[PDB]
Amino acid sequence: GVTNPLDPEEFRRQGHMIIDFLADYYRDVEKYPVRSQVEPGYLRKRLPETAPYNPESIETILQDVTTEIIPGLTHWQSPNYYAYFPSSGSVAGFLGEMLSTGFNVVGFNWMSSPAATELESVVMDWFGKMLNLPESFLFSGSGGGVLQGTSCEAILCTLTAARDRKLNKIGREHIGRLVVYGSDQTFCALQKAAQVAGINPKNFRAIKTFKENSFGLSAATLREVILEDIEAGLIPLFVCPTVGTTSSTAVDPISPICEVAKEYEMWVHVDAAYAGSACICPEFRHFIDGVEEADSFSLNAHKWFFTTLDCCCLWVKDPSALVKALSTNPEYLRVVDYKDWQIALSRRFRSLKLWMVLRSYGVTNLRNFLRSHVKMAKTFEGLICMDGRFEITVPRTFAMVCFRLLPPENLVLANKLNQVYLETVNATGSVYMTHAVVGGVYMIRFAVGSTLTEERHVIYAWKILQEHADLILGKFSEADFSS
Amino acid sequence: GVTNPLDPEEFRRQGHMIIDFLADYYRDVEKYPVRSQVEPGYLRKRLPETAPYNPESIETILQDVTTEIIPGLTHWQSPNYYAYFPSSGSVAGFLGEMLSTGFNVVGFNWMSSPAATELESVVMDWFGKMLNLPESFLFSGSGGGVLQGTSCEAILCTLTAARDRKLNKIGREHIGRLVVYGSDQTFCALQKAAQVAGINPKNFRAIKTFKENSFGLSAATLREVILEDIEAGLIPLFVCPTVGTTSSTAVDPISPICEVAKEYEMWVHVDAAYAGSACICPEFRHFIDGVEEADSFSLNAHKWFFTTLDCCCLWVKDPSALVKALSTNPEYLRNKVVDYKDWQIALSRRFRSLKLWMVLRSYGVTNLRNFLRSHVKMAKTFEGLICMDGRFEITVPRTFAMVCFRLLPPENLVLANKLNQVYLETVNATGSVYMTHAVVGGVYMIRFAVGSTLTEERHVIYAWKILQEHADLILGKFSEADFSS
Ligand SMILES: N[C@@H](Cc1ccc(O)cc1)C(=O)O
Ligand SMILES: N[C@@H](Cc1ccc(O)cc1)C(=O)O
Repeated sequence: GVTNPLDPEEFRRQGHMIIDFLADYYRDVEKYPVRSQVEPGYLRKRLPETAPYNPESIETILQDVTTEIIPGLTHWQSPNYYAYFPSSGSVAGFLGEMLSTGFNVVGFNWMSSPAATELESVVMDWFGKMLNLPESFLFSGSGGGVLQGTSCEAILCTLTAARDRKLNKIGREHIGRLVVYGSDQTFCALQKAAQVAGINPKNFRAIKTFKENSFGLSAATLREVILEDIEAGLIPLFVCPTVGTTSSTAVDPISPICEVAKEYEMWVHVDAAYAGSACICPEFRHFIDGVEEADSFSLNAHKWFFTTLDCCCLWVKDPSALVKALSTNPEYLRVVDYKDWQIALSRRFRSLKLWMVLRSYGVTNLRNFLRSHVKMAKTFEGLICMDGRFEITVPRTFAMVCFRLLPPENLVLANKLNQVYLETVNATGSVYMTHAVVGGVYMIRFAVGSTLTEERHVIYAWKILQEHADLILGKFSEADFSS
Repeated sequence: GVTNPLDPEEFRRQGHMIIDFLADYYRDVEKYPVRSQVEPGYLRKRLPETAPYNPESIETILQDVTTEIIPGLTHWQSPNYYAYFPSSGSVAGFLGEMLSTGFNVVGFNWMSSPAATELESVVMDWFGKMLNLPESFLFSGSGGGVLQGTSCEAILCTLTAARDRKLNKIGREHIGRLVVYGSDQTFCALQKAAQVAGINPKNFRAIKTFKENSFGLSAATLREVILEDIEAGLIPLFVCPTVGTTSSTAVDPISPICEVAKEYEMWVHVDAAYAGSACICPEFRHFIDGVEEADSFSLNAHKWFFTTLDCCCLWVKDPSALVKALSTNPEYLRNKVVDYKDWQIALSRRFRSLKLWMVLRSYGVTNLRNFLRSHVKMAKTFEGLICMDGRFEITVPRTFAMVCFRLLPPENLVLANKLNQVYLETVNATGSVYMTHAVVGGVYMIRFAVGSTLTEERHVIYAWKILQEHADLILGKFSEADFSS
C-alpha cells in the first residue's frame, strides 16, 4: 500500500544508486566546464511552477540532476578548479556526514545523543594537539573547542562573548562605543559579525595595510588607530588578526597584535579559516605563533582539511565567555552543553566528519596531503618566474600564488589587461581562477587545493595561461585596454 | 604509494558500505534503548587521546561506530521516539544531502553554483504555494524565501532586519530602547536571537499566557505590555507569535496580534518551526491565518517535513530588509540574480535546496499531506486511549500530532507533579520508549509527540501498553508519603 519514506530496503536500493551516481561524477568531473555557463534564470524555465501532486521516480529525478542541475554547477570538486579557496573534500569526510545524516540526531544537549557531544570534544583536542595549540585551548587543559558551521558564525560568537564580557563590567549602554578592529584585507566575516552583534557601523575599523609588509596588519598601525578611537571617546573591544587572508594569503603577526590588545584589554580572535590547517605540519606551525596570547582561534576544516562543507573548528580559552553570552538560562546560573557555545540549537553530528578524516588518513598522510598542494603551488610559482611576461605580486605562503600578466595610468592599463586576460581564460571552461585587487593592483589568484587536483592539472593550467598570454600579447595594442 | 582521498572507485566501495550500514541501522533500530544509557564521559575513556599517525581502515572505523558511537546515541529515528519535536527524515531527504555533500559546492554567490541558488528560489515558491502563503511571500509576487539551518538563525536574521529598519530611521543610539515581545511559551530562539542582536536583556518580554486560552498569547495582554513599555519610554520593535509551541503545542492568534503590531509599527515573525508543515493540508491551514499581515514566517522542514537535519524555511515579504542588515556591501549599495548570503548569517552556503527538492518530487503533495495526517491520526488515537483510561487526563488541547497528558493521583498539584515525574522517568529508563515533559501553568505533564518517520500505529499502541503497565505498577503500590517530598 503506502511505503514508509524511510523504508530500510528502499533506502538501501536508492542509496547504492546515488553512490554510483556520485562515483561516476568524481570520475567524469573533468569533462564539465569548471565555471558554469548557464544564463541567470535558466532553471526556473526548465522546471514546473508547482510541486507535483503525485510521486516521481528516483530514476526520473536523477536524470533531471544530470540534465538540469549539473549544468548549473560550478564544479568546486573539479581538479581544474583554482578559484576562491578550496572546497576540500574526501571520501572519509563524505562518509562521516552520511553517517551523521543517517543517524539524524539533534545535538540539542548531551542527553539527546551523548556521542554527538563527547566525540566532538575528543576530536577537537586531537586536532588542537596536531596544531600544537597550548593546553589553554584544550579540554585537556583549561580551554575548550567547539564545531560550528562557518567562520562567520564562529567570529560572531566570540564577538558577542567579548561584547558581553565588557558590557557586563561597564554597562550595556556603552555598546555604541565598542570598536571592532581588522585589516582592509579582512573579509565580510568580521564586519558582518559586528553588524549582527549590534556594533555601530561607524565603529568597524579596516586598518590600512602596506606592500612593505606584504599587506599584513602592523601592530604599530593598530595602536595609532586605537589611540585615535580612545581620543574620540570610543572603547576598543575586538581585534581579528588573519593568517592567510582571502585576497593575497597575507599573514598578520599575531604576537605583536596581542601585545597591543592586552594593553587595552581587547579580545583577540585569530582568523585562520583557510591556512590554519597547514599548521599541522611543523614547518608551517610558525604562522600561528602568538596564538598562545589570543582568546580564540578558528579554522574552516572544509577549506583545507578534507571534511567537506561544512565544518568550522573554534578553539576558545574561556568557554564560560561563550556560555555567558549565548545561553538563554538566567544570568546567575550562566557535562558539555555545546548549544551554549554557538548560535545553532539544533546542532548536527559534525564530529563524525572530522573523526573520519583523522582516522582514515592519519596525521602523517594528512600533513603530506597539505604539503602536496603547497608544492604544486610552489611549482606553479616556479613556472611563472621562468616566463618573463608574468609577475608574482606578493609572497606565496599557503598553496596559493598571486600573479599578473604584464603589459609589453600604467597600473590602470595593467589592471584592464589582466581582467580581460583572466576572463578569456575562465570563459573556456577548462580552468577557473578568481582575482583580487590588493594595493590597487589587479592580480590573479591560483589557489591549489581541490582534492582531485594532481600535478598534471596544474601544468595543464599553466599551458592554457601561456597560450592565452601568447594570444593577447601577440596582438596587443594599449588602445584596446585604454578604455 | 598513497591513493587520492577522493578516488572515485574507493568512494564507490566505501560509499556502498555506509549505505548498507545505515540500511541495517534503520532495519534494527528498534533493538536499541531509545534514550542512550551511557554515563557522562564514557567516550573519552574508550578512545585514544591523540590522533593516529597512520591510517585506519573503514572496516575498523565502522566497527568502532557500532561499539563506541551507537551506544552513545539517543535514537531520534527509532520508531519508539516520542520525546522532543520530531527529527523528520526520509530516503529522498537523505539522498538530497548526499548529492549536496557529493557535489560539495559553496553557494557563496550565484556564480559559485547557479543551480544552488536558483533551485532554492524555485522550491521555496513550491513550498509556499503548498502552504497557501500570499504572493507577497513568493518570488512570483513581492517577497521571497530562503533556506537556512535553524529557526533561531532565521529568527535572528529577521530580528536584525527589524532592528536595522527601525534604527536606520530613528538612530543607532536607540538600540537600548528596543523591545522584543513573545509569550511565556515562546522558545529561547527569540530570547537567544535578542541577546546576539544587541537587544538589552531587560527589554525581552515573555508575556504571560493563561489556561483559559490554552496558553496562547492574548493580543489584549500584548497591547497592555506595549503601553507600559511605551509609557516607560521604550520602543516596541518585534513580536514573534508561535503556532505550535514547544511545550504544549499551543497556538497564538496571528490576526489580532498583527493588528496590535500594525498600530505600533512592529515587525511580526510567525514562528511555526514544528507545526508549520501541517498547513499544506487544507484542514490545518487555518492555524497560520493572519500570516498575510506579518513580515516573516519560518518553519523547520527538518522537524516535520522529511528533509533531515537541517533545513529551515524562511519566507519574508521584504527581502531587502534582510539585505540591508546582513549584507557587507556599503550601505548605499544595499539601498537598491539573488545573493542568498545577504539573506542569512552563513556566507559559505550549503546546497540545501536538493533536500527539499528531492522530498517534494519523490513523494508529491498528496503523499506528503497524508504523511502528516498519519502522525496526527496516530496521536489522536493515543489521545482516545488516554481518555478511555480514567486514571489519565489530557492537560491541553491537542493541535498537531502531539498529545499532552499526566497520570492522576488516586496542594494536590505538587503531589501530582512529583508522581508524573517519577512515573515518566521510570518509563523512559526502560529504553522501550522516550517521552519528555513540560511544566505549563504549574502542571507537570507528559508530552507524546508522534513524528518519527519509522513510527507506525503498532509502536503507538506499544507505547500505550508500556504506559498502562507502569500506571498499574505505580498506582498499585501508591502512598501519599512516597511522593510528598
Ligand atoms: N568565502 C571564500 C570562498 C570560499 C568559501 C568556502 C569554501 O569552502 C571555499 C571557498 C572567499 O571569499 O574567498
Ligand atoms: N528545539 C526542540 C528540539 C528539536 C529540534 C529540532 C528538531 O528537528 C526536533 C526537535 C525542543 O526543544 O523541543
